[PDB]
Amino acid sequence: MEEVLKSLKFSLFIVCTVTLTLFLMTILTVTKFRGFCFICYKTAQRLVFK
Repeated sequence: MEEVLKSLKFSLFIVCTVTLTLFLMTILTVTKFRGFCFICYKTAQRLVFK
């Protein structure tokens, strides 16, 4: 954690660039969500083992 704390100094600039990444990674999840919506409970059911 110590290192990272100091890395923020330079990493700061990266943020501005990572900004777009958030939106990009979002569009990819938006689609997958369509199927994940089912697998979520579909898999949880067996996981609970009623």
